[PDB]
Amino acid sequence: MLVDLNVPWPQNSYADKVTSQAVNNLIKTLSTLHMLGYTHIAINFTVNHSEKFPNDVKLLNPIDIKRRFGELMDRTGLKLYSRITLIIDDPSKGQSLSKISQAFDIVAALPISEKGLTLSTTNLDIDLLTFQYGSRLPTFLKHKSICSCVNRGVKLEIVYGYALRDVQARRQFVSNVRSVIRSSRSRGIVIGSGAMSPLECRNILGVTSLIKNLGLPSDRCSKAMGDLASLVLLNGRLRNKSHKQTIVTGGGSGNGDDVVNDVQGIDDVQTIKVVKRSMDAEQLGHASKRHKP
Amino acid sequence: KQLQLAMHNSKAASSTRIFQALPRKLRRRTASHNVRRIPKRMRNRALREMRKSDKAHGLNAKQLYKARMSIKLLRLASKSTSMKLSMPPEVTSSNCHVRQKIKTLKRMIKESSTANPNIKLLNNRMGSYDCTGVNE
Amino acid sequence: KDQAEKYQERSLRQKYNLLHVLPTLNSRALSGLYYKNFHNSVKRYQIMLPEQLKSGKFCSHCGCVYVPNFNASLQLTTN
Amino acid sequence: SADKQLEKRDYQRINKNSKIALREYINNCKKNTKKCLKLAYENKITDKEDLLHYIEEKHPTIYESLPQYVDFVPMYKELWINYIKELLNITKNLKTFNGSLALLKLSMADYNGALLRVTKSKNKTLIGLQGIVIWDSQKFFIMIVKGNIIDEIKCIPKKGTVFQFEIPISDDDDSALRYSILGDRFKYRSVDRAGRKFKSRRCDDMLYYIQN
RNA sequence: AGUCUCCCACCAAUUCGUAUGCGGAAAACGUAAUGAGAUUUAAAAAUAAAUCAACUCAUUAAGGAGGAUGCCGGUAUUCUGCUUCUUGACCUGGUACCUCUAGGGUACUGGUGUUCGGUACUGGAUUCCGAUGGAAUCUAAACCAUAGUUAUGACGAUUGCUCUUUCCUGGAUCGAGUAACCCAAUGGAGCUUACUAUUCUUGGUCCAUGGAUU
Repeated sequence: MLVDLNVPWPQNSYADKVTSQAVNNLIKTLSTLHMLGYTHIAINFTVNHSEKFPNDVKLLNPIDIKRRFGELMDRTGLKLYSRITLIIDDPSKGQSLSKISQAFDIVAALPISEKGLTLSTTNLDIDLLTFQYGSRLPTFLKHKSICSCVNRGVKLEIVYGYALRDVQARRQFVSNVRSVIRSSRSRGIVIGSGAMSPLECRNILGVTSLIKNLGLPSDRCSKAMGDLASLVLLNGRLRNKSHKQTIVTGGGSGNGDDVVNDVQGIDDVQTIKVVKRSMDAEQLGHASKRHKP
Repeated sequence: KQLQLAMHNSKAASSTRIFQALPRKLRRRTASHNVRRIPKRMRNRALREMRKSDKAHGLNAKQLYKARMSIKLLRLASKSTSMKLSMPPEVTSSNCHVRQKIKTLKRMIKESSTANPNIKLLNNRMGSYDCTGVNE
Repeated sequence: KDQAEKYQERSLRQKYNLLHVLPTLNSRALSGLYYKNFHNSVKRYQIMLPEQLKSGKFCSHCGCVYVPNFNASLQLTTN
Repeated sequence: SADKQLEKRDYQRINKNSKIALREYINNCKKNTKKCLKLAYENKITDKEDLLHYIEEKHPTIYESLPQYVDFVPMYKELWINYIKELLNITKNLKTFNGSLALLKLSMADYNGALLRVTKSKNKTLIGLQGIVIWDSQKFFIMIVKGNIIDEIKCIPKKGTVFQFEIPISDDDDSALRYSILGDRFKYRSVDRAGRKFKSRRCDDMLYYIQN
């Protein structure tokens, strides 16, 4: 496939509401990304761990994909997922990842301290680990504590939206990216695009050009926003649709029928799938020995 | 433990001398700190030997080897420290003094086969002699 | 999640199921598998052995060295 | 003074006889089917009815050693769907349903009376098989399969395979619920109430599930 | 590569004097045969748990002779004898003895009453004594690798190998790859882990599944 894992939802925190112009800009850039050839699109959210989440569990995500972007999915046939990223600065601050991981589909944490880096690599349920590439990374990246979290269900993300914004941030971007590929041995990495407008978007032939210049080869950079991000989506989606990756609430055969490929068919409010009873006990047990589909 | 004696000793040298690290052909690495471990086949035989309870009166055909090796097993498992068999087997909780000293060593081996000829012991207390074959 | 003692109904229902499979289609010498599953599921519950001194102790069960749940009228696999 | 803590010397013997009877039963059924099918090539009997008479009248001794799929149907499957149907409190009006809780119960349930079908796998010579399980081992599913003229006993591996099963709901337009079980993370399940060293693992070997 | 074992001074005997299925100086070492078990157990988590494989455990001295099962005096198999030998547990009570200085040591004989032993050597230079011996002074070393100290670089020209476009360990053509896991720090023998997803390669097995044979 072709997948983009980051499109910033315009909002500071749970404090202020969103103006309509930002939403129209989001629609325009979403249509542009579709025009470039992207099938599955994420939508990020940036909150800090040191702030209260609302008590009422229903309002833990205001994206509301099913009824904000219905017509765009009708025409373009796009698939939209929600996502959350949490700022981690100091542990022993409460607000565990129990309920916030319930409403969302992907949970990620970016650390900005030594304690944050220690906490967010061995003893968390996250699936994406990201840094802030427009500043100074908190620690020299140890060669052992990063390669020993890839073997769990965690991956690293590179956002190139910082390489097209200003002049001073480019140096930090280059240095931090070189450090990350050097320390992580370049095994599990995915690429997003924090574009704030249609001008900043790039296609598959114009995202590999930048990254190939910072050390990463071409085939790996193609696999970056390929099946790897699909596996990230799979881990994100197998957390509220199954117990321990053993009993999913999914559907049957036929192309585009999975737990990630099917978004409209599954009633997420009740997590059930009512389907036509077309397969019974008194029918021949083979593919072609029975002919009726 | 007073450094005054250390200063007095170094008075037979310079003020602050410097010593080199060892040449690399004279270095060794530290082994383990716990006592050695016995093979299991030497443990089972000794355990079953001590747990056992106690027609010219010799009657020892092929049993001489059994006795002469049970003696060694008893001595080993009564002497070595690495022998950690179980809680009951001890030197006195089981008859080790009585066995192989007034039961096996003399009553059994000595009274079956008389010592063979050539009792010429040696002229040494270390086995040392000649092994030459004239014309063979 | 499971409540404090709402799980009792589930435990008794699963017990009922693994008990019912023995008096159904018991003409096959392979009911031993289901017997073994039942006993593994009855120890795993740490429950006191089910109403013993009545059945399951060398009578009305395990007619030979297998468990065919031997029927009334002295029916047996006779191996 | 009535536990008889040493009655457990038959459980060992029962467990030893079970695993030697099952192998012979499976081999007997497989050999019987393989021998019986080769008689239809020299003759013209192609239907599930007349073959029964022909075998029971020309080779009658081995007739009583065939699966007869229908014998497993009448209440061993169709009358044990009610088991799960009552284990989850499933009725006509399902607005009182609780997802992620039925997902908990089904993870600790018994899958001997049930109907299974393969949807996706890493072996594309196995798609579409539908059967009734009899014994679910640790490394296999063993099930009975209805053929065109003769039944078979099929053992299919769990590693690299996805199954589904349906559950009838009520008498309203004959709808149902649909669930799917994976095959690579099934041995690490809790059989009953336990909780068992649930570690964390990668997912790079579960690619075929979303490959298309 | 590692939170792991063993060796890199000697012992005729307070030092593993340990003939123990076979190999080995030794090993948290290898391998053969028979047989049996898995929280109901010698034991693992609440390796295996239809068969074969895998995990763990129990038993089994070499040589040579004799008789027989099988096949042409023989070999594989099976039961019965023989030979291999340094007065050796620790503690302790008695008698006799000793070239040992009232105490020590040695012979014969009674009593169930987790690391600890001895012996030993620095490199180099100068000097002194009627000597294959003895004595004194000064100075720092013992620094040593067909990768050797956190170096193993920047590029070109041919030939192999795998796949493949057209052909005639077969030959000529068209076009792509030569990877992944990773890196010495005093050396060696072991073991334990990580890898090769039409993304470098080679060989097998399946009482696994689908088709053709028949």
